[PDB]
Amino acid sequence: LVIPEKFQHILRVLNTNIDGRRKIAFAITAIKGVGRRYAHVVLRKADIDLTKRAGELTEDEVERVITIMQNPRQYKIPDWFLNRQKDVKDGKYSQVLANGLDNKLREDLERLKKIRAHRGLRHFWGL
Amino acid sequence: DIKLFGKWSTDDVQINDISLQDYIAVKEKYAKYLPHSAGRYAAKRFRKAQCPIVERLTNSMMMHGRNNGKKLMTVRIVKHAFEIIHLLTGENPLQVLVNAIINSGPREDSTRIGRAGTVRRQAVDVSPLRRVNQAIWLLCTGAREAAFRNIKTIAECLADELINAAKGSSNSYAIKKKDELERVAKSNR
Amino acid sequence: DKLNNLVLFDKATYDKLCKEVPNYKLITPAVVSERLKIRGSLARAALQELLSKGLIKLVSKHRAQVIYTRNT
Amino acid sequence: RRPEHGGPPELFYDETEARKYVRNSRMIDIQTRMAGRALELLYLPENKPCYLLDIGCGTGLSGSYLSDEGHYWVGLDISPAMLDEAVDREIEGDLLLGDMGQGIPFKPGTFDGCISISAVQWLCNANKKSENPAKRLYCFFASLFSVLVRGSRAVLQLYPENSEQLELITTQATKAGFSGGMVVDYPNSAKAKKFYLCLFSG
Amino acid sequence: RNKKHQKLKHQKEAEEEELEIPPQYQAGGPGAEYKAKKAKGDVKKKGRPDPYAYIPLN
Amino acid sequence: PGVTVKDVNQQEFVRALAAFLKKSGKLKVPEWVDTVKLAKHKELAPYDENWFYTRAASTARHLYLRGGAGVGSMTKIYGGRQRNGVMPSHFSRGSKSVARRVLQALEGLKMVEKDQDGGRKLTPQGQRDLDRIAGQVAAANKKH
Amino acid sequence: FTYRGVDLDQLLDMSYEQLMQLYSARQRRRLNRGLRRKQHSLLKRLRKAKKEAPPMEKPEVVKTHLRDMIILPEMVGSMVGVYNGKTFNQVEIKPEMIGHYLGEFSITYKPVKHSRFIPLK
Amino acid sequence: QSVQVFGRKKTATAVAHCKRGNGLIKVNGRPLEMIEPRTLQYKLLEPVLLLGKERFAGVDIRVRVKGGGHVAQIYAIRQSISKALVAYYQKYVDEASKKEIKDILIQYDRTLLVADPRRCESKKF
Amino acid sequence: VGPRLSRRILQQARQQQEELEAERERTTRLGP
RNA sequence: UGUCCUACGCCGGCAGGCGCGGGUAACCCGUUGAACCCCAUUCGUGAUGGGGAUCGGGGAUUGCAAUUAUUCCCC
Ligand SMILES: Nc1ncnc2c1ncn2[C@@H]1O[C@H](CSCC[C@H](N)C(=O)O)[C@@H](O)[C@H]1O
Repeated sequence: LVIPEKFQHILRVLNTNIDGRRKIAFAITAIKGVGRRYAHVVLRKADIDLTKRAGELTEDEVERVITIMQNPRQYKIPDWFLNRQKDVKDGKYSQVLANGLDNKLREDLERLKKIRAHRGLRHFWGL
Repeated sequence: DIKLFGKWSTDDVQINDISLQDYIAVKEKYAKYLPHSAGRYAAKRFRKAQCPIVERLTNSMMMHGRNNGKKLMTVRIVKHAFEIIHLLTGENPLQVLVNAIINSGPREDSTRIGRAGTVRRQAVDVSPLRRVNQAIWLLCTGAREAAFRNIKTIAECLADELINAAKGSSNSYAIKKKDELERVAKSNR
Repeated sequence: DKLNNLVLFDKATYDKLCKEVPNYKLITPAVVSERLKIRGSLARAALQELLSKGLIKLVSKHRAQVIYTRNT
Repeated sequence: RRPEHGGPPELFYDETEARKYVRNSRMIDIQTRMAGRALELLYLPENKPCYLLDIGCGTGLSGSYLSDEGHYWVGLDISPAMLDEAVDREIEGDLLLGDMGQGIPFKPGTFDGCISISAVQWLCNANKKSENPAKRLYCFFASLFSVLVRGSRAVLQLYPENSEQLELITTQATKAGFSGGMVVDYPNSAKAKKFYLCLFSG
Repeated sequence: RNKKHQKLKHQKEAEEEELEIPPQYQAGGPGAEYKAKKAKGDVKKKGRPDPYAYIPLN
Repeated sequence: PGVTVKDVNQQEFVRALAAFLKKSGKLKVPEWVDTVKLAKHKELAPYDENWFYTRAASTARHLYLRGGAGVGSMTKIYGGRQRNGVMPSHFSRGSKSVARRVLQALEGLKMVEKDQDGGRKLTPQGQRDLDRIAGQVAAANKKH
Repeated sequence: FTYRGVDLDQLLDMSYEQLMQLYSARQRRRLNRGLRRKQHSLLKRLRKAKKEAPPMEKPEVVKTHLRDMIILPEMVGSMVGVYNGKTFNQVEIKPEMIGHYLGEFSITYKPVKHSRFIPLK
Repeated sequence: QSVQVFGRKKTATAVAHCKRGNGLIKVNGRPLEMIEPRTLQYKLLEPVLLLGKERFAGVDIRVRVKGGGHVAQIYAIRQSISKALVAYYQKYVDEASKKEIKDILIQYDRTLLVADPRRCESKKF
Repeated sequence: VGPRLSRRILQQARQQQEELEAERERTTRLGP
């Protein structure tokens, strides 16, 4: 059809720019920490048509998608589907997306450095 | 009546070049339903001149690696290209292909010769069989290099190349290659 | 340079396609895509949309190539 | 097999070939690398902005290298399309659409150095009937010898297809007044077989 | 078989240069130490710089 | 005189049979019908969210054509080509759980029954139901 | 400090059989296959070395070749020097060293730490 | 009265049984407008489109096909069908009719009654 | 034809003839 | 080719576990239901749904032993 009057070309989701001129199942994939498969399941759990474009979602569907994103386990998303299943410091099934992934990688490498294992010393000798 | 693809008549097809009449085989003995025959057409010299020319084009679309052996893909491409040609110009695509081959064949080429350090070009004439061969090869190369990275299907670019080569316009890749080959051969008499 | 084909129809583009597409003597998603600056999915969907109104004649359909023509 | 065997250099390097040339990542890397060795092999006055002549500039790849080093230059090319895309790359040095074999049109003793990257192997093949390989090479070398400030070296990177090619080039250079030799950097190495005819004019 | 090909290709290069030389005198006026025995290639040395080949022109 | 399944276009047969099984509504759809890839060589989930109906229809058709097949035969049948990274591709079977669940759901429909010589096969209810829907498809296609 | 939401004290109280439920899959497989005589011997040796240690500073050095030893929660605070093929390297046993083998903390290899002709005539 | 012939390509072998009938033509229990590749569909109907449906109006043929690939199976199907028709009009119908049939089958496509003697080459040590 | 192809063809023809010719509890008690 | 090849049933989403059978073999895997290919859907010239490397976490399997990732699965 034609353009609606409320088409948003760029979305601001989890401090990430989302190109609205894309399919929703791949515009969500454009967020770090979300791939194609996880975006597909989070949009199917929200009961949202995948033929429908991302840039003209209303605010309610965007907020419901986000609430499923930071809360997967509350919406029957399986335990084995997540990024960090058994976190080493506090074991809980979680899904870090925007800044949590970069941070948690940083203290992962920092924990590897601080114990002077082979992997941390090798990776920080690599640069 | 035998018609290609259940639609395409071969009775009104005529060849306007007397050189290529015995080497373009589209007539009542060579009229076939499909460009797929799987015949032993290269086991003896000059045998491939009796091949239907649509089958020669189909065999020459199976190029560049990934497309080797995919003949059903190429007969699909040929069928869609023939439909696009008919729905564009309103005239039978067999005559369009025959005219494109006739206007696409180089009539005069060059040969690299040398004795020691002195490498030159000698102008020679081109046999009708090699005329047909380079015409088919340049048409396939023109279509393939034409699309390759755009929204245009291989069938649409192939149809456009046969249409513009039958017209003899300079926009075709095959016509430009024939023109530069004949220009070099004319400058190397 | 970089193509900037549109993803949903603007008003002027929709009007000019609805008054220009059913007479091209060649209707195919690629050609309407390249002459209307439309991404191929939107051009495709517009083509079965125009077929739904009976303004467009299908002559063959394939998974790789579907081709149309004018009515008369 | 070889770009040179295709035919006339201008007809070979058309708009299509020019587009593919700048799109080729290897072209960019190998040409800048060869121009680096070229500027090093020719012993240009150290810490001195030089005035070189690009005998085969093409896309201005070797030319852009000289611009970065601060050495002003003048380009020469038979391909119009390649010179168009070279000026689209906005190179600092001037350009000139001319033939090497015909002759370089500059005052005897003007250029302190000359950069030629993959362009002299095209002069050993007569693409036309009037074209004479020996004469074309000799005339070019004689013009270069004069144009080059007597003493300055003219590095000439070439890609020989046989010994006859190299033989012709060397004889037509030594008899034109060009002295020096040829530095084949990494001779055993095949991917690094780089033949540079170092030719000083004095 | 390709080894003999390459080797005497280089030999024909050398012979054609050595036969260029006498008419060059009349009408007018290479990696040997860098060869590796164990392998085909080009090995660096410490006393001499990176591999090269100088064939002077007369 | 009755038109047989083998006399009907197979893809339209599968589409109409999936529509019929969705219309009946007696299929036991598992909870994880949304969150599963159909085999390890897949990359994304199927876009057709009613994939269980189509897979059950295809399974019923296959057991009509060649009975005595078990779970492993179904994993062989819907197996495909796994692209192994920068390694050469290979052949990988389908997921066993999806085959077992479609077989048990079709068995719970009384559509499919076990046999003494092996796995599953058709019921006479299954045979005459497929014949009836094949007659419907042949009427909708051949008579038009 | 906490490990999988579990602190060190009840980690020391935590039983051997369900200690595997917080460890990783390789870890759980190894503990299912059981520690052999050498590992139990070094366990006894570490416990003995922690026994007569004076209660203000760390115990003495225990040297071993057991690179496939896993750090167990009871070892936290031991002074272990493990072999790398040539020499022994001494390491602390920190609480966050729990999931890693001993052989990771003595690297067996050293890192790799690796003029143009111009013609004058 | 009935006959049984075979046709073949590289490794695809088809066996055709020919009996009196009304014009029902079957391969593996399926019609010839149902055998999997439609792109080579006219390769299946070539004896039908040349010889006419009136000459097929009084015959039933059933073909069992095994081996090869899709294209080779189609070629075996058409070879077996043409050989079955030739055999029927040789054994139980007059000789001259078989003569014009066998003729027109030859000058259209010579492989319709003789197998192609091409197969994959072996590799030696 | 050759051995393997003819063997497959013979088996196909035999099976086809059998399935054209084609178109209970075993007798545990011997007496009628 | 096979006394490690495997049919079948159950559990798990997947690697994979449990049980019960056949095969020392044109008998069982196996009417070797292979991949390209064919049909239909989505994608639209964009280093992008092309391309997959290198990395973080978790599960499983073979072994006395997997750490410098044996291998496999998922994100
Ligand atoms: N006779 C001749 N006169 C002028 N230019 C010539 C020539 N023969 C060949 N050339 C030039 O040789 C070039 C080959 S490519 C040279 C460009 C160089 N490799 C770089 O990118 O830095 C072409 O651009 C062509 O124009």
